[PDB]
Amino acid sequence: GPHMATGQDRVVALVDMDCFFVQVEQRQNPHLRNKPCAVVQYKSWKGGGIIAVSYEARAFGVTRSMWADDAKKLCPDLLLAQVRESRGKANLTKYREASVEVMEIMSRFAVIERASIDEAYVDLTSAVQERLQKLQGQPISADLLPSTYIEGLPQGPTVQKEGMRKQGLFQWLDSLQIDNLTSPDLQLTVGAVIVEEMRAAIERETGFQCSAGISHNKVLAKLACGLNKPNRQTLVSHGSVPQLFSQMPIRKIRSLGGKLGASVIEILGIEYMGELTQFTESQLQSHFGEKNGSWLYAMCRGIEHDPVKPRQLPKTIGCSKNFPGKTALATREQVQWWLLQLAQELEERLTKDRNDNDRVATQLVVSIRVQGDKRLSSLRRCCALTRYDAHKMSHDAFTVIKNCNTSGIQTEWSPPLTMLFLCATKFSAS
DNA sequence: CTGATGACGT
DNA sequence: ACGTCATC
Ligand SMILES: Nc1nc2c(ncn2[C@H]2C[C@H](O)[C@@H](COP(=O)(O)NP(=O)(O)OP(=O)(O)O)O2)c(=O)[nH]1
Ligand SMILES: [Mg+2]
Ligand SMILES: [Mg+2]
Repeated sequence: GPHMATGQDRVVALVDMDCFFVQVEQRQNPHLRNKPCAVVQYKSWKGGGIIAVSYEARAFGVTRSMWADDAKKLCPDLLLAQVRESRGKANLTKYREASVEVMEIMSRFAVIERASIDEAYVDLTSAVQERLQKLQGQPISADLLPSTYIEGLPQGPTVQKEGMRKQGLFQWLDSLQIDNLTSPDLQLTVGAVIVEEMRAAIERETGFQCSAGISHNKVLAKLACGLNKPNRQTLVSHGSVPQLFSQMPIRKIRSLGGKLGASVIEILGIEYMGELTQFTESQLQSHFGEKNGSWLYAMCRGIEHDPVKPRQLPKTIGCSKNFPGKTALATREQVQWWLLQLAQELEERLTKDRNDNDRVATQLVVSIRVQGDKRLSSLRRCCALTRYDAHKMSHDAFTVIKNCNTSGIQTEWSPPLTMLFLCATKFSAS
């Protein structure tokens, strides 16, 4: 009771851009605004692979990982923007630069951890303490929270979603003001106020909309964010967790969407995150290991300690291209030409990285997939990255993987390559 | 027919 | 160092 930690020590947000690559293209081309729209890579094969979908288009059933030709069957009026292609491959530069615009705005409010091209965690604990003292015991107006949902409310003794959002918010606030909630609840609420301000700054200064989750840790904040997309933010309190997790499929929690989550379901014979509370920490550790068992024991109670890392920039700079089926690379000259294309993009991005960020990569990682191998990576090899030179980098990459070629002929490559990947890593101050 | 990231185990 | 998982 009195000594049991509840994981309510921090206020953490996760801000994620709505259909990000789509918004980037809609900003640039107003003809695409407020329309069923998707972003695709390439065009010749099946119209290209969709990687981002506007909410108007999702209503037609259009999704990520769908071929545009198939999407067009669901949504005949679907508008498409294609990712820039340079040196024969997809080039994501425009989106990476748009990301930087957003991350820089977020960094004005608090320490952020860049978690992907379009989202970042924010530790608002300090900022919340600051705002609380400034407030002097003022109540918090619903007006300060115009886009916030409180997960789990309204409850207890209007048929439109905004009415529901407001009713839940009023119940939450009415309980704060009357002292029926906790200090952590107040801290989350102020966190949500700050997140409203951050999301407003982002939209004013970039044109992009985002959603956000506000809770006590990264996992709950990430889960909260997805609850009311697009263009809304969600507060998940410690108190909301039991009901939230009681029907929450295990795969929905970050990190349990793959093999581990499937083993939890199969071994334990359960379906929902809440059902995990019925196992001792030792039981969970027995099945899933010491680290995972401890994590699961705490997580199913809404508790998680992973810190928001102070990291605004990516740790790695990489590029890759797949060569599936017939297109797989079967000659040495082919392998070298494509390694050069990758190396040149890499050099451009690295040179720019060095000027912007005062650091240099010191390691080059080379990864390939061989034809007939199910694995994402067949082989990974590294060498020193001592110079930002595309020809040297491509030559070095070839040197590290050339032993893989089992073909007898000098000029031929077997088994054929279905993937090439170059990644610059191990950055040092410059 | 995708192109990335970051984390962890050994 | 190298392989694998997770996310999308
Ligand atoms: N190259 C590549 N880019 C991708 C892929 N998947 C996603 N992206 C890119 C395109 C995405 O726009 C972006 C951000 O990823 P999310 O946040 O996961 N999806 P979004 O922001 O689109 O919608 P939502 O409102 O649902 O958050 O990353 C992929 O498989 N390949
Ligand atoms: Mg997003
Ligand atoms: Mg995202």
